[PDB]
Amino acid sequence: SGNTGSIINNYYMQQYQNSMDTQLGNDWFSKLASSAFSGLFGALLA
Amino acid sequence: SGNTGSIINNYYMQQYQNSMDTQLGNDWFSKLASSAFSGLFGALLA
Amino acid sequence: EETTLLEDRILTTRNGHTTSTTQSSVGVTYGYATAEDFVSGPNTSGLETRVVQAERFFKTHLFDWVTSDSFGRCHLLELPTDHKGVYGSLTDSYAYMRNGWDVEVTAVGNQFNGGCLLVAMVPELCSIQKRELYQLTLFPHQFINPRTNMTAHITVPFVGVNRYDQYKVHKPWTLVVMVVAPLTVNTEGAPQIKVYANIAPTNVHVAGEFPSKE
Amino acid sequence: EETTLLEDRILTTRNGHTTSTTQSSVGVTYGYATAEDFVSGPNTSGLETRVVQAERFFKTHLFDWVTSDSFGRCHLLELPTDHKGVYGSLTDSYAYMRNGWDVEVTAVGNQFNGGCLLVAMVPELCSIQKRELYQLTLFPHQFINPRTNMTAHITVPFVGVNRYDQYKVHKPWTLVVMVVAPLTVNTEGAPQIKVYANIAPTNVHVAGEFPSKE
Amino acid sequence: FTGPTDAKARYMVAYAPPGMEPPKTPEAAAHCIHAEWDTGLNSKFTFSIPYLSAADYTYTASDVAETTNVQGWVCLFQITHGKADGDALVVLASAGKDFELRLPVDARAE
Amino acid sequence: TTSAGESADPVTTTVENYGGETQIQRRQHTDVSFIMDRFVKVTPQNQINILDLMQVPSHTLVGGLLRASTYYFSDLEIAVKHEGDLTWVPNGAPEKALDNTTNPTAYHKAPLTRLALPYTAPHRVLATVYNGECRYSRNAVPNLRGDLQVLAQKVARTLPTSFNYGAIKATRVTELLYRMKRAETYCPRPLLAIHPTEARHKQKIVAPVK
Amino acid sequence: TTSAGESADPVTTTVENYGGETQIQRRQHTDVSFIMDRFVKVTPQNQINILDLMQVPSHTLVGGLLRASTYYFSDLEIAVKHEGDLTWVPNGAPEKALDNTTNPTAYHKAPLTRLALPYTAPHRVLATVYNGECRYSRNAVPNLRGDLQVLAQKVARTLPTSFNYGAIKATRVTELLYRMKRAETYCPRPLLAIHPTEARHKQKIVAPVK
Repeated sequence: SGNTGSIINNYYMQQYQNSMDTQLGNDWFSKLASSAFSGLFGALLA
Repeated sequence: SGNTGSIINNYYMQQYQNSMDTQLGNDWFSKLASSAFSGLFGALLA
Repeated sequence: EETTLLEDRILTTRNGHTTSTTQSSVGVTYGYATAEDFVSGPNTSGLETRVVQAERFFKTHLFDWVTSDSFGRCHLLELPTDHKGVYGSLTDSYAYMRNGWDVEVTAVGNQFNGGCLLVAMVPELCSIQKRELYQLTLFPHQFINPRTNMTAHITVPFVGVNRYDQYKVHKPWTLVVMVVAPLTVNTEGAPQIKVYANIAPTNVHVAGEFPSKE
Repeated sequence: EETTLLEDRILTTRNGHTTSTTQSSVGVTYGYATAEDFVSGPNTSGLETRVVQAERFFKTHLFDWVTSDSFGRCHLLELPTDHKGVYGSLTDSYAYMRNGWDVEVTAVGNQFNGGCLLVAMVPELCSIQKRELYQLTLFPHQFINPRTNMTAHITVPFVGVNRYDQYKVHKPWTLVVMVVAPLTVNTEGAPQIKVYANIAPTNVHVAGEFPSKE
Repeated sequence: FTGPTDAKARYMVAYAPPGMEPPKTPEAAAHCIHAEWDTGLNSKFTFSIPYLSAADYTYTASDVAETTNVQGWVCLFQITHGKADGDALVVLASAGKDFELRLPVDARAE
Repeated sequence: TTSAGESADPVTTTVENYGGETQIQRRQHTDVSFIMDRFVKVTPQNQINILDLMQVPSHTLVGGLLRASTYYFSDLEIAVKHEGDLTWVPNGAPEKALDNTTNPTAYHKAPLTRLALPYTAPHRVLATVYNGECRYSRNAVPNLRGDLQVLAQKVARTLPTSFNYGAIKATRVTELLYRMKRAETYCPRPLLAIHPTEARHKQKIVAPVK
Repeated sequence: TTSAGESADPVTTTVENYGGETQIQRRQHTDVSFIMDRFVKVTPQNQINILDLMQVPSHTLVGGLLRASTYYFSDLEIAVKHEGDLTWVPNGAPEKALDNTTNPTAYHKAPLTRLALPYTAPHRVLATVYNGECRYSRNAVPNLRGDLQVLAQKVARTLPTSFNYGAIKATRVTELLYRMKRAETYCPRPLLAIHPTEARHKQKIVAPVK
């Protein structure tokens, strides 16, 4: 997903090539840049 | 099943890569650790 | 009761992250009630809060029961007493408080001792004449008698003319341990029995937050 | 915004039994998140508790903004700082803690002053070179500019390589107030502006109760 | 407990977490996560020491007292006894239900 | 557009405000996973090298951009030029473990060894900067207040001992490169260009031939 | 909880007894097959080496953990650095067979030879420890009674001759590593940490840079 560009699957298992992530129970700055006011606050003449 | 992590099958037959096991006719310590009393032997107040 | 030379009258009390277990139980005595009355009255105007972190056992030594103590020898402990933990810090951070008490008193010698202790929780104990000690069983109590048990457990609610107290000027409860029959040690008993209390405040509510000294 | 010589951008923040009201609001800045992440993880083994009595405003003076302070004059306050109240007592009763911060910074002069203050909440602030001050807006912030407002409000969560902190050895957040344009007083402004913080810890959780000194 | 039948005792185990000095008295120790029990029919009491740390894992090896390698103290006190003078309490340790070891290392040693 | 400048709410105008037209943008190159995922050379120690991403010089692309985050996560690749065999040991290992071959040891094969390594720290995330101590047996850290001067107490601090991806050891290690895999970055921090003496920073840029 | 200590029935309490919560555990690393399945170096003999797992030093991870079982099974991998060609011969072979190339012989290819070998012993399982003799022509083994002293008679015993995975021979073997494949372990036996002089065994653990 970074800079990798092989079209065939890894010979090794994912359990081996990378650490495995666990859960309990872009993101912020994407939401922040999308929320930006892009308008005009006056009244527009012409 | 130990420390092996290849996703494709072995080029050699299993008869060659490993000794073959025979039958006649975890296990104990798993059963032993599962059987452990985890409770309380009193009566619980509050 | 239950079995050969030792026993299975076995109780574990939990108060917070602290537990206490006895194998010579005899049960617990509930004094005056089974529940507290209302914790949220007019006098706190909805401003009171429970502080669950103070509901746990703290410990103090009471006295050493020896063969020369006679019927009517007492040891009083007024409640609340000095607490150098989170209950103790509440009394300096809030003007008004209320809590009941879960009380556990120990007198371990062995089963070859004799004699008997009455442990009791008395409200508003200002004075007790000698003759009144014959009626101390009027109060929430339990005995410690070596041949049967080593632990007494009494659970008592908040009581008072007022729904929240100011503990820096009033002590609603006094733990009293009284010798009813003198300790006998014979050839095999413990030479003396040290008496210890393990006490937990229950249902502690505070209101009226003080300034700091800053 | 709203009306003649003074204003109705009017906000009341409540934290516990303490409130704060401004009539020159500008809104609040939420830093990095809108909610805290999970408060109950593996590292506390279910033993953690919330202590709602510490979630309330305490106050400290920060500095006096005067006409000789130049762009880049800063005042840092590392958080947590000395608290002589119930939050402060938690840090001596529990080994591990976590809380976010609801921060309110005031700079009252009047609307005839000029100049501008950036207030910001920076994590792990160990050092800041002069040139980096041009990028302090990377952090959760808000300005105080006399012609518009006298209050900045930033609300920030707990952050850290670890889910619970030990505050006696690590300070996750630093409040920084920076002068971006020097104070002007002209004939009618306030001769100087004292800057004060009103801070509330939010969501305080503690785990791992310490002995006493008894 | 390994004493005779006429030997009685009451004990306390407390977990003292890091960041201040471990308690020297049952009374100071009362404010820790603790358990107290006495002798009777049943000779054994078992207690779980909790994993409480800032990080999610801690080290098995130790270096010099730090965050990642010391996790505080365990404190065993005697409240009182009745004629148990000289009697032995023997103690054992086993892994709890969620005890976990990770990251194999060979470091000379046994 | 006019707005309330004190707010901090992002305001992004477009050329449409005066009759232009916003174009499409393809931002694949400023994606954190992609840009962090290239090797960067570090100056190695003769023999023991502890794998610590804060070793990559702050001016490099990966050092520049790694320091622009407060907390980060990644797996790691290293490529190492070394004499003898290369042993790696996880985060938390005794340093004497570096001499035992059951720990991941790679036998010399010219010209270099490239290895995929897991994140092994005991923390959910690591930090480029940390305002505190990991040694216990000390006296408590102060709650500093004051201006920038106050921050000079902290300069003798080393990042916690747990902040590493283990360590490697060989008879001589000659070259070491790190490459962050699957990188995540949280809480941006300052990124500084070169400060020019002149109005514009000028450099010889690569141009045709004659 | 209280229990009858004399019983030997395992008693596992949890932090729930005082209001905590038991977490999930991932125990993939203390699985016998996985942990036994890594190479470990042995000090080789100049030429003939009989393949005997009890040759791996008792302090190593694989030696430590192999001796914590009484009976075991596995297949084997070896990697060998050698001059000439390497011949291996199964369990039960005459030692002069080591010189005949129809027996599995690997021709030298730099830097080393790694081979998958089967379990060849005549026993359903092998043992790390064996209280007896395999030579017949003797007098019967005593039925010892007494304290620990009585066990000193047994020190001159070598494990039965059938307890091996064959033997290998080359002109010079310089390095030999074993790796247990598909390992099974039965009947745990003691596993000893280092005994400290001090209250805590302290070691330099791998920490950042400066």
